[PDB]
Amino acid sequence: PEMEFLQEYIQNLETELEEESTKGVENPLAMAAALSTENETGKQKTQQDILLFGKIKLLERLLIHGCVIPVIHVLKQYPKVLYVSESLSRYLGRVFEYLLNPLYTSMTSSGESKDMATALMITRIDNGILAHKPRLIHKYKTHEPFESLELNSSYVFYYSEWNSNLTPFASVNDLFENSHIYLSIIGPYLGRIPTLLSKISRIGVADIQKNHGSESLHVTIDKWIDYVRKFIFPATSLLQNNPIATSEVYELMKFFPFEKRYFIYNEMMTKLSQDILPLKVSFNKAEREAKSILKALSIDTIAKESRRFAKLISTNPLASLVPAVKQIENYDKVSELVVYTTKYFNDFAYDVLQFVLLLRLTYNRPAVQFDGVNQAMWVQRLSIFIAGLAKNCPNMDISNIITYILKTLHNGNIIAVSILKELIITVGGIRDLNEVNMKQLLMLNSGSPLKQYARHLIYDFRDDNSVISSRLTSFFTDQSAISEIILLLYTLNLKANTQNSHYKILSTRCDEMNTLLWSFIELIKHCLKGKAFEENVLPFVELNNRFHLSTPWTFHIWRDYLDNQLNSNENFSIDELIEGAEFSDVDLTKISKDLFTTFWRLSLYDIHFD
Amino acid sequence: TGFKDFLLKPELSRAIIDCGFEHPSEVQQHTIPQSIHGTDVLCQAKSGLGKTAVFVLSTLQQLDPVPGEVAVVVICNARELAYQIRNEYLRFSKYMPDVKTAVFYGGTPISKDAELLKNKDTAPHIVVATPGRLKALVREKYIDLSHVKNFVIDECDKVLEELDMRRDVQEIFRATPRDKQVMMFSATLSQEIRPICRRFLQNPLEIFVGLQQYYIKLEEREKNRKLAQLLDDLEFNQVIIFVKSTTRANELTKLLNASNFPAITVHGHMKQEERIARYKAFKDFEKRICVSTDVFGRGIDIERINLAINYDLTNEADQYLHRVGRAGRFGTKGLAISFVSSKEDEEVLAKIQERFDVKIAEFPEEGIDPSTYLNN
Amino acid sequence: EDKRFIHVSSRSHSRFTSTPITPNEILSLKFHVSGSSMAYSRMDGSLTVWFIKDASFDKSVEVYIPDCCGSDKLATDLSWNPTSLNQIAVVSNSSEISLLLINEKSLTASKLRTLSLGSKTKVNTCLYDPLGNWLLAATKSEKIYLFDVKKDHSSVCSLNISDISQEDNDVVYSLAWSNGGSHIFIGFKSGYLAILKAKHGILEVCTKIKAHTGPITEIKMDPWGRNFITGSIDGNCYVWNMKSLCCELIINDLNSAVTTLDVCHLGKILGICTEDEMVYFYDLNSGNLLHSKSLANYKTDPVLKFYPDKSWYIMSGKNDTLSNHFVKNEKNL
Repeated sequence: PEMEFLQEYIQNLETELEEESTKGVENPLAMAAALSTENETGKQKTQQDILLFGKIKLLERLLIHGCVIPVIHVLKQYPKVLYVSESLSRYLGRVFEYLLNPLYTSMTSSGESKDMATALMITRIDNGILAHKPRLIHKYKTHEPFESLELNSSYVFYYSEWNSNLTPFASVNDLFENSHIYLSIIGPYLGRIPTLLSKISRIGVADIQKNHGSESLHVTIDKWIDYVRKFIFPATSLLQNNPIATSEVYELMKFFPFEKRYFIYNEMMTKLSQDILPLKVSFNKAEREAKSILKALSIDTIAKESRRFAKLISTNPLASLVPAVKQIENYDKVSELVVYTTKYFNDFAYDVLQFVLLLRLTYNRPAVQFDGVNQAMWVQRLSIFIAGLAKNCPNMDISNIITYILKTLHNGNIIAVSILKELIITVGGIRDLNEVNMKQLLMLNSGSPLKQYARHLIYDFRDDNSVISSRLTSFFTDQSAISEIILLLYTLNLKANTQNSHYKILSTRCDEMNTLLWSFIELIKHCLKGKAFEENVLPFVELNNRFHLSTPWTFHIWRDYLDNQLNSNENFSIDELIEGAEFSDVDLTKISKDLFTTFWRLSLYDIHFD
Repeated sequence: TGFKDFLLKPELSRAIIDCGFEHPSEVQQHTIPQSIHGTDVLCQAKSGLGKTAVFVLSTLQQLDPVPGEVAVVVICNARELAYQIRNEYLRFSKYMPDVKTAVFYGGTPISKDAELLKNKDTAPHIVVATPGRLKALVREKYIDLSHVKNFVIDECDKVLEELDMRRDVQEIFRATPRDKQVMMFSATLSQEIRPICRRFLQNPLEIFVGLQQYYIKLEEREKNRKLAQLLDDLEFNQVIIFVKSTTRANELTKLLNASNFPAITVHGHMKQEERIARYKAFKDFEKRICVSTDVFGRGIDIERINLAINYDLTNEADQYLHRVGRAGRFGTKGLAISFVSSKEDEEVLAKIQERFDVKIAEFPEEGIDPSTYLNN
Repeated sequence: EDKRFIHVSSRSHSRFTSTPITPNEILSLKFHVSGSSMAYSRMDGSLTVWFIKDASFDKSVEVYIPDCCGSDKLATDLSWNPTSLNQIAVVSNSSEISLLLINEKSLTASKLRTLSLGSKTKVNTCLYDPLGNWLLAATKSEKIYLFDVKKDHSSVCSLNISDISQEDNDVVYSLAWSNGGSHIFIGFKSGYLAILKAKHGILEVCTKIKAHTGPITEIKMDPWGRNFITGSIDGNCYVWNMKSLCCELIINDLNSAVTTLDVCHLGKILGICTEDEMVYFYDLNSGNLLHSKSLANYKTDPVLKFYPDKSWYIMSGKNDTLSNHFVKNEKNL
């Protein structure tokens, strides 16, 4: 056709996508919208001769043979010549795969050098005379560029000198030069060539590992931080159902700082709509596919629907997670169905899920309600989702969520208290002693298997999830947060003695924060059992002097540690009784320190006996 | 915790936090802490307002555990409700390993239940039954009623009225000591049955008694196509579809099960054993879609429903308040959508806005906001 | 193409009015490359080797023997020897690697040897080389062994599993020899694909890639040596080529877990058997999801296996346990 006829077929096809991208029709081919039963109350054939015959067939038959210099000159003049045929992107990928395959087999050398020794065929043997015969193929020539193999014959391209115009290149300084030419034409269109997206990222992981050393790692990492942002990560969003080719891109992204991974993750959700078209159609194809699973999400079909759900969040989790979290802080009984799906995620999905959870915890909303008597209904529904990830799935690093807990407690924040509170009761099995029977209360002080029986009756599971509770404190002791939490819960409770909000509220708020500080101390003594305890927690010769948390709290952390040293040895016995310092709260001038100190030194393990 | 303010045993107040209750009803406010003291009670209240919660919490404080003797006797109306008393007696006593509770009803061999009571590993301190069955056990020396201290008669007006159900409740009262506590509760207590009922009691205590709504103004044949548009636009927890017939109600789920919306059917014209199990799985979150006739209009409390669509609109304003009283329970937001398809339909809403003072506004062509029924 | 019924004693068991369970279970099924033998194994039943000369199936019943591997233990898998036609390397559960011979003239089965390397906890995997010059017996618990066959069955070297991967106590579900006989492809529990070099007697790993996030159930190979196909407990069944070691096709038909994978000797149809008693067929050279057939199997666990010589279809899956053989299925409706 002409050029002013093709430019009005481009605008006719660009409007049709945007009309389906904003709202569009959605599934008219359903058996409810088609059939309506009640018992008692022209230009098409012209636009088929644009693809098959004309300029567009000329422009894609020049890429099959070798002629790249005219096609690059055309597709820089009119870039919207794509969105017309899907075959014009597969042939800019077959040219680029030739220029990179000598490069890719040099870095991953000794594997692929043995993989021409792996690529061998079975020999057809005979039963009667015990022969050993190879296979017989034939070599035919066709006009189709991609190689095939029939039952007995192979189909090779006829024009065997198609590649003599093109030249493969050196290590990295031409791949960063031949990609501004070729990969700026098919910008977000490498999702149709999913094998070429793996081979560029497998170069990038094998380039940092080869340049490991000690010196060239600051510039070699910042080199691929602009090559993943520009045209490797936008090519991933135009992928439909592809779990494996998405993890290869993340394997090169594990070598990045987590701060500049959240810049790429946030760029994809503001350049989504305000910018380039064919991923704007694909971000709206997943949001209407994520919402079609959260409506058909049931407890009987979850065997076949969780594998269908996790496959979608393995491919495009920037789109299928902001819907899926929006129905977590609104409706429960799907929070128990989302965390059963999370056993089938990949490691790319576990990083955006931590980014989406941090995206909702900091969004501008009233955290406290209109009066102040209740917080909100989402802040208690999000905290059973976060504490449900840390128990079931063991492959999810939640260290940025815990770093959110530490910093905001310095300000004074009701979300960080409510995430921390549900973490202790769910991951650990710590229950409060304020409903307890008197017979069970004496049974909880006798150090015995009866102590293990008294927690079995009060439903306090500590011997069951001892592995999962130690992993949770491992995230607290990595950032050295254990001595920071105890001083922050005590300070905020004591700071809440001057705030004037209500009269019955701060008689419950002071009581609830008091049994949170008791509940965190009891998690420390169960996990840090042995020589690891004294390194994290502060010694009380300085816990009472530097800070000033009062004398029942200082002894409460330390009584069980002085117990096991005093029954160890007689030479070990004399060591801890002299272990002491200044006492601010009590004067040992008129109280006899022999009888005063053995009050706090003794528990009820050795006063009573039955 | 409002139920620790009943000043109960610490063992009994543990599972109430695990039971989720926090606010006592007005029927529970007036008759439980006086039943702890040991005097008899006489109660009248509405159905489903916490009538069964009176006698479960009252008897677990009073019982002293004795190996192999019964201490609580409950007589009831049918075989179905006695299975519901058993499931609630164990729930408040999940943390008491010594107590046990079994259920007796008809259709079961009595001598096989005699092996249940003779073996001490299933010999309970609490026995619940219908008096149609509990009369049949004592007449062959199976159970002994000489160590019981609490007697419970639920639905006391509906049991004592029939003369065949009057004879079996009298012999158990003669087979037990009269130095005892007798508890009597029912839903409807008239002036005629209350001189009859006072024969068992000694000094008794007497007790006598938003939502966004929208309608679509459309013609007759667009609403089987508006069904698959209102489903794939709205983000719903669980949906209920109300059909005023049984012929259209079974054609719809065969249309919905092939449109990849799994659903169930519960209404009349079907077995009552199927009506319990199919309504149980809908509460068990087995499926999210159910269609029903006007049986499920009044009284059903399932809080996971927030979208109720009216396939065939009512003729009155006294049935419509019941169908949309299910969605948006206890301050939750919900939606009420009605299909206007007849001439008498527009007169129904014209009397609704003047009676209930509620403005059923017009459906906007752009659709509703997603943040007015989730966030707001 | 017509339905013809398989004539073992399993059809006589169900034809009688026998209530509880008529045969019991199927453990393994392997073919020799000659394509006339069979190793039809059971749990407490019989491991029945077969030799049918000319007819379809109605010529002769060869041998059923319960007391072949003893009378106390069971056999996990039966490896046939590519070199010797009369040799089948059966490995029992606890401590027996015995080597049996079959006789066609007599109604018996004799044993050549029973060799064992000590501290053998449980060997569950035995498979020869495609040319028949090695034997890698691999435990799912401690380590992997390596022997020979051409001189005798003598040990050479062994590798401990904890040097391959470093996460946790991993289980080896299935492993597969390369097609040249020079590499080992092994499938872990957490979705690791490790490639071991086994040239003659040295056992060293090359690289490990993350296939997916589940127990890799089966690994098969293409008779033209272009690609290899893996399975999963997810719905994924990728197709990895060998010259570049990347993915080409994706069979995303995620309706259940994957249990059994087979290819054809020409390399065209991929047969996937899931856990919802549904089987499929696909294409390798063509696009992603292009079925040729789907078949609903009944209530019990089926097995699927392809002949090495000509395309003939072995399924199981009758009312309790029986195999079905579909003759002349070049079109399959």
